[PDB]
Amino acid sequence: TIPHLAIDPFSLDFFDDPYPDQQTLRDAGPVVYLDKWNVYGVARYAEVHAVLNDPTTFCSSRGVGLSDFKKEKPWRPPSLILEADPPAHTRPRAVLSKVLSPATMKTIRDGFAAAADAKVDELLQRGCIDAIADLAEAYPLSVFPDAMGLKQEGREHLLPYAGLVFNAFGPPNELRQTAIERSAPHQAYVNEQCQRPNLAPGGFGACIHAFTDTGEITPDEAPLLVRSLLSAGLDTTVNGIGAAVYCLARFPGELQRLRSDPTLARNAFEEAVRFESPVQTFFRTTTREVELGGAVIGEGEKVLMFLGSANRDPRRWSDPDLYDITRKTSGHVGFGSGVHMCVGQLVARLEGEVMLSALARKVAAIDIDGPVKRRFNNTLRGLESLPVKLTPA
Ligand code: HEM
Ligand SMILES: CC(C)c1ccc(C(=O)O)cc1
Ligand SMILES: [Cl-]
Repeated sequence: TIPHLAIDPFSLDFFDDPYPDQQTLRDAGPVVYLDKWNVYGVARYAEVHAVLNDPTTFCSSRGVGLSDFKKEKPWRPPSLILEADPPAHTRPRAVLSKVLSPATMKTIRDGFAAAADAKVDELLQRGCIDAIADLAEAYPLSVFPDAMGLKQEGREHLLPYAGLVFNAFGPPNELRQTAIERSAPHQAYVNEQCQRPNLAPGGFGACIHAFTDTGEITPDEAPLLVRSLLSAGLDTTVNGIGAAVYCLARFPGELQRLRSDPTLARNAFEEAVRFESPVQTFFRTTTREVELGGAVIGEGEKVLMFLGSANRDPRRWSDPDLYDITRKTSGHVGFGSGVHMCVGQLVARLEGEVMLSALARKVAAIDIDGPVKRRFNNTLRGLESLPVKLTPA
């Protein structure tokens, strides 16, 4: 009853152009079986959303990568939030929610905005730039490590560690095994910075440690929660901002609408997250035999959710393949959905908003003027290089 497909969603062919294969996956049925990796797949919005919103049946504690923690050793100690189920999930989630709250956003907004304005001003002096290295990477590197309260030394390890984390959610292909074999220095750096004495007062890291006396988390849990922000908090935003700039470069009409109303910046970033979905795929593991879209899935089975596909499903979205900065984006799953829905989403949106605001007010045109190069990662979608010419407004 379940169709079997030979599509490898972790192949370079797929990463290069995933959209046709995603339609094939959606149109094959609500649930498919991927023979390449012996996992179930769901690529339609309705089933992805259903799976995300049933954490009892579709759990995270057995890993959200291909590997089943009940069968294999996790490459690093499990995340206390991403790779936990309720009730263990609930208090660490509450702490990170309070750390990355509205009040915190109010304390960092002016600084994030100033840095975004300054970066765009710098880039306009250069005119011809790489929108990845010089903007999508450079801007979050100029604000997030500082907001964490990291020392200056060693920050070159942050993006490699993130690449490793997102590759490690994948199957044991070359991308994954190469990342892990090179991992030791990046892990050593990240783990050390997670300790209380290495995190500057007033930062996100110190704030997590400060919550260790409320009864929500203990002191021994705090380093792993800092590790969650150092895993998830930088490379995601790099690919989100890169997505938005790439979208504005490819859809000049939308850049012109954004210029005419810079208060569209937050939605323009949100629509970039829907349209490119920086985080493409994640797994769950079934805790029982379950019926999903008329198909029966056995206990202890890995289920691959195609978030990018769900965000392009014409069953849910009108003109899904258009970038539309006045689209009603609510309901997209680019930040997940349900109890694990991105706890850093206010930081992500703040970065994206103030950068797109700066572009809207300072830039008249973004023209690609060189070869675009894609970055291949088992979980992350984005570019390696995006040469553009920026015309000042
Ligand atoms: C555009 C940028 C981002 C995207 C697309 C993104 C995407 C996601 C998604 C899809 C999930 C759900 C995972 C799941 O259901 O298993 C998630 C969770 C999470 N994200 Fe984000 N994220 C972004 C930025 C950030 C930032 C900036 C931070 C931290 C400062 C962050 C920290 C986390 C953490 C800690 C979780 C786990 C939450 C939980 O399990 O309850 N993310 N993110
Ligand atoms: C979903 C993605 C952004 C993510 C990656 C790692 C962690 C963690 O290490 O807890 C959390 C979320
Ligand atoms: Cl680690």
